Amino acid sequence: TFVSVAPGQTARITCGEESLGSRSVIWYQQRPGQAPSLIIYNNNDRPSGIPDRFSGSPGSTFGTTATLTITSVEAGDEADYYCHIWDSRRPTNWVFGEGTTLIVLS
Amino acid sequence: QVHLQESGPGLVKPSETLSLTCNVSGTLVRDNYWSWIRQPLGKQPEWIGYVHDSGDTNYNPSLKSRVHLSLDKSKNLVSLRLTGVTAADSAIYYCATTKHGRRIYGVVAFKEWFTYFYMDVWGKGTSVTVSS
Amino acid sequence: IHLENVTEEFNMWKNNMVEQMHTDIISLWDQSLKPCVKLTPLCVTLQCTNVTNNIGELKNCSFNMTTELRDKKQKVYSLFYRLDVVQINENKEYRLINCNTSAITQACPKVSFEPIPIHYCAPAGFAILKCKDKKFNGTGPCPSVSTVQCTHGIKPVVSTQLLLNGSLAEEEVMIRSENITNNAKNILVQFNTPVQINCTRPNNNTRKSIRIGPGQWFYATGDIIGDIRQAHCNVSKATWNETLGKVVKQLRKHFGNNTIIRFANSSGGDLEVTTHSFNCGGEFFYCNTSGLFNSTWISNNDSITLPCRIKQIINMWQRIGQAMYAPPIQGVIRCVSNITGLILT
Amino acid sequence: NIGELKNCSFNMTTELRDKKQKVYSLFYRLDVVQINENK
Ligand SMILES: *[C@@H]1O[C@H](CO)[C@@H](O[C@@H]2O[C@H](CO)[C@@H](O[C@@H]3O[C@H](CO[C@H]4O[C@H](CO)[C@@H](O)[C@H](O)[C@@H]4O)[C@@H](O)[C@H](O[C@H]4O[C@H](CO)[C@@H](O)[C@H](O)[C@@H]4O[C@H]4O[C@H](CO)[C@@H](O)[C@H](O)[C@@H]4O)[C@@H]3O)[C@H](O)[C@H]2NC(C)=O)[C@H](O)[C@H]1NC(C)=O
Ligand SMILES: *[C@@H]1O[C@H](CO)[C@@H](O[C@@H]2O[C@H](CO)[C@@H](O[C@@H]3O[C@H](CO[C@H]4O[C@H](CO)[C@@H](O)[C@H](O)[C@@H]4O)[C@@H](O)[C@H](O[C@H]4O[C@H](CO)[C@@H](O)[C@H](O)[C@@H]4O)[C@@H]3O)[C@H](O)[C@H]2NC(C)=O)[C@H](O)[C@H]1NC(C)=O
Ligand SMILES: *[C@@H]1O[C@H](CO)[C@@H](O[C@@H]2O[C@H](CO)[C@@H](O[C@@H]3O[C@H](CO)[C@@H](O)[C@H](O[C@H]4O[C@H](CO)[C@@H](O)[C@H](O)[C@@H]4O)[C@@H]3O)[C@H](O)[C@H]2NC(C)=O)[C@H](O)[C@H]1NC(C)=O
Ligand SMILES: *[C@@H]1O[C@H](CO)[C@@H](O[C@@H]2O[C@H](CO)[C@@H](O[C@@H]3O[C@H](CO)[C@@H](O)[C@H](O)[C@@H]3O)[C@H](O)[C@H]2NC(C)=O)[C@H](O)[C@H]1NC(C)=O
Ligand SMILES: CC(=O)N[C@@H]1[C@@H](O)[C@H](O[C@@H]2O[C@H](CO)[C@@H](O)[C@H](O)[C@H]2NC(C)=O)[C@@H](CO)O[C@H]1O
Ligand SMILES: *[C@@H]1O[C@H](CO)[C@@H](O[C@@H]2O[C@H](CO)[C@@H](O)[C@H](O)[C@H]2NC(C)=O)[C@H](O)[C@H]1NC(C)=O
Ligand SMILES: CC(=O)N[C@@H]1[C@@H](O)[C@H](O)[C@@H](CO)O[C@H]1O
Ligand SMILES: CC(=O)N[C@@H]1[C@@H](O)[C@H](O)[C@@H](CO)O[C@H]1O
Ligand SMILES: CC(=O)N[C@@H]1[C@@H](O)[C@H](O)[C@@H](CO)O[C@H]1O
Ligand SMILES: CC(=O)N[C@@H]1[C@@H](O)[C@H](O)[C@@H](CO)O[C@H]1O
Ligand SMILES: *[C@@H]1O[C@H](CO)[C@@H](O)[C@H](O)[C@H]1NC(C)=O
Ligand SMILES: *[C@@H]1O[C@H](CO)[C@@H](O)[C@H](O)[C@H]1NC(C)=O
Ligand SMILES: *[C@@H]1O[C@H](CO)[C@@H](O)[C@H](O)[C@H]1NC(C)=O
Ligand SMILES: *[C@@H]1O[C@H](CO)[C@@H](O)[C@H](O)[C@H]1NC(C)=O
Repeated sequence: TFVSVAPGQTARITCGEESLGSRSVIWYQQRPGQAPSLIIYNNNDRPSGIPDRFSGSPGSTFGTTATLTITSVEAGDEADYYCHIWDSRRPTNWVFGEGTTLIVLS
Repeated sequence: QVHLQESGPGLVKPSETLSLTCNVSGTLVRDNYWSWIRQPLGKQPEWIGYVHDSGDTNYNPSLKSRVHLSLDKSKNLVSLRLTGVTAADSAIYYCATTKHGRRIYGVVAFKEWFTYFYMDVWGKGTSVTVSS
Repeated sequence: IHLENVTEEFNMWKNNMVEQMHTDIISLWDQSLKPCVKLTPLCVTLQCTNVTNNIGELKNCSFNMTTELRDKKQKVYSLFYRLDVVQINENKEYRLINCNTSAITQACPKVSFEPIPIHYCAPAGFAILKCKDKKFNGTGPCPSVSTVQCTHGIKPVVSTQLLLNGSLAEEEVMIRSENITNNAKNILVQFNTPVQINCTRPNNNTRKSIRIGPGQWFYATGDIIGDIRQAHCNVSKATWNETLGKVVKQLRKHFGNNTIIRFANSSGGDLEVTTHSFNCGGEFFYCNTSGLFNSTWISNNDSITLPCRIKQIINMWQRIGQAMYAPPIQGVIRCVSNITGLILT
Repeated sequence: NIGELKNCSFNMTTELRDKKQKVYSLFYRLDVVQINENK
């Protein structure tokens, strides 16, 4: 699972199964050889140091999977994007969902 | 800036107990919530568990009987002890600082909310295999 | 017609107009269910588990149901409130909680039970006398009398502990009883101000119909969209405390000016007698109400949240053998009522 | 000893359509007819 993005294009990254209840999605980007690094928590909260180009889908929906939009993708954003999901109607996930490799075509 | 330094032998025997240490610097290990995560090659990361204080710890249910976590405030180290190691436990092990938030979906008074976790500070990880 | 210089003796405890209202409401209630599909075909053994959520108010049950053809079967599953289901095999095996006692009839989904106000009118040869005495206590001589052919419109509201859609007292909270001093009798309290109560069923539900026979349909809960939350009611807190203060000032008239009055919660027993209940949005709510009666009044914005339970099989008139089944209501229910009075003992 | 009452048993329904019970009771011979001309 990967998305091929030319530099400057927007990545469309999905993760996990459909929501049943209120959801909190936490996204991390793992550059090769690195520990995963947090980009988004609580669906659309970006920690200081994270660019506004990273925007997550709301947790208010149901029947939807997590979606991450990365605009203006740069070569430095090449990474594996993984999500961890909390859902009020599902048991705690002790593992990450399968991610998407963001490949920058530079 | 907090520096998380994972360390161990990089190789443990099968049917053996593995012990890894995260040297925490720039913060007190007792004030933060700590967690361990591992990432087998080719896989997405798995949580191992988290540790802090006052009984507020938890474990991955598949490892709950095998993993024991501890924080030693006098050394400022995070300890990870995993017993019964086998080939399936080969992974990069990571030390991270975990933050806890809350999400409310209902009445609150009826406990219609949950806490959620995210990891802000990551170490570099220690690659540990299991081999004769 | 105001009747100049006319007085008369009234007794609300011997008022046969009440007796008719009771008798007639029941008769129409029953008449309305006569053309509806029976659910006695659902007295089957059900295999059942919990409805998926993170960590059980609702049951996820399944069974072998009939179809439009008598020689065919279908697998049917649906969501149930646990209060309508009993475990028998001490998945586990369950049966509907009323199969050992009653026939269950599904109410037709097209028929409203909204308490639309009606007026009662006297037949020729009769007249209704009425009081204009704002201080009348429901008994004895009434100093100011007038007459009508018809009463004001009265909403046939069905409730237990609280009265949610009646009239308010003209001036002061009125407390009436057959005796007050007799502990075997009820005390009815009529507020002179409304209290706002906001009740909800905060679950977006879906419904599906099952063809179980030739034009015979059963309405089953499908699933729940979004979060699963408990039903509840919100009572203005400030209003409630002010309201009780007024009630206490008036109660003391019969107990002593410096007598301490305490409000305690209900006694044990069935939900129909221990909780507050009402029918709104088509659902039958049972509310804990203890948060409303938890204080002591001694001489010299916020809200109270009350959890509520919901049931679908209702023994509406406290009779045995005639149970009504409330079909699921889709979407989300919001109800706002006027607390107009209380029944206390 | 050496016929007015008979002990008849049968497969009866119960409150649930999925359950059956074995029931027996006494009957007077005048209300019962033999079909297989226990019988
Ligand atoms: C009886 O009275 C009680 C008390 O008022 C009342 O309970 C309240 O019910 C409402 C029902 O919606 C609960 O509302 C939720 O509250 C959480 C927490 O509030 C935050 O935001 C407010 C905004 O002013 C702050 O003041 C507060 O401090 C908190 O910061 C909200 O987060 C909820 O909204 C989100 O989640 C919903 C879940 O489905 C989504 O549908 C909704 O769109 C929101 O999610 C989206 O936007 C978020 C914005 O940041 C974003 O973070 C999300 O990821 C997502 O994008 C919602 O407002 C309220 O907390 C209850 N309060 C208590 C104490 O119980 C009863 O309902 C009432 N009963 C009756 C019958 O009236
Ligand atoms: C105490 O007294 C109060 C006040 O009279 C009662 O509260 C009202 O109860 C009625 C009956 O349930 C409520 O009306 C319901 O509104 C639902 C939503 O309507 C929306 O859209 C209309 C469009 O014009 C708006 O006008 C309205 O404001 C809403 O925006 C309807 O869906 C209900 O039924 C209708 O739709 C269903 C759909 O399947 C049909 O099956 C029905 O036949 C019908 O067509 C219904 O109309 C009203 O909103 C309540 N008001 C308040 C303030 O709650 C209390 O219920 C009563 N207390 C008790 C316990 O009964
Ligand atoms: C799905 O369900 C599981 C199980 O119900 C749920 O996980 C549970 O979350 C609660 C917290 O919401 C955990 O409770 C903790 O228990 C420890 C033991 O002593 C406490 O110390 C913790 O205290 C924290 O919260 C307090 C709140 O006032 C704070 O005051 C305090 O400082 C701490 O912050 C806390 O009570 C419970 O152990 C877990 N259980 C499991 C098995 O995980 C999970 O979160 C649910 N997920 C979703 C999405 O609904
Ligand atoms: C318990 O509740 C669930 C719904 O909340 C009831 O329906 C079951 O829902 C699951 C998930 O939608 C269905 O699983 C399906 O499996 C197929 C297999 O290929 C898959 O393709 C679908 O995407 C989906 O995952 C399940 O079949 C469905 N069950 C039935 C009978 O339709 C469940 O039945 C309830 N249980 C009871 C005992 O009531
Ligand atoms: C207005 C009226 O008739 N009230 C009745 C009360 O008088 C009656 O009072 C009871 O009278 C008994 C006579 O021996 C007393 O022993 C008893 O304690 C007393 N109880 C009370 C509450 O006053 C009561 C109960 O029988 O019924 C009222 O209707
Ligand atoms: C029940 O719901 C109604 C409708 O939202 C509440 O009335 C509103 O209360 C707010 C409080 O500031 C006012 O600003 C609104 O104008 C009110 N709406 C209307 C139409 O008047 C009502 O207070 C709720 N009752 C309870 C007990 O919560
Ligand atoms: C629709 C349904 O549940 N049918 C079951 C059937 O699958 C099961 O095999 C049998 C006993 O084994 O009991 C029936 O009720
Ligand atoms: C289907 C059902 O609930 N049957 C009840 C039984 O559960 C209860 O135990 C008994 C008295 O306790 O009365 C029966 O009618
Ligand atoms: C309307 C009214 O006040 N009625 C009676 C009053 O006639 C009676 O005298 C008193 C007790 O003596 O109890 C009141 O309820
Ligand atoms: C209660 C009763 O009569 N049950 C019988 C059963 O004993 C018999 O074995 C079966 C056919 O063999 O037919 C059933 O009706
Ligand atoms: C209300 O909730 C409390 C919680 O302990 C319970 O004890 C009480 O009996 C409930 N009241 C009713 C009427 O069920
Ligand atoms: C309700 O009554 C109990 C009885 O002890 C009391 O402890 C509780 O605090 C009361 N509720 C409130 C909101 O005070
Ligand atoms: C329930 O969910 C459906 C999904 O399409 C939506 O259309 C409907 O309006 C929802 N109802 C409420 C009350 O939110
Ligand atoms: C309460 O009574 C007042 C009297 O005018 C009425 O206007 C109001 O709508 C009523 N509210 C409810 C919820 O019935």
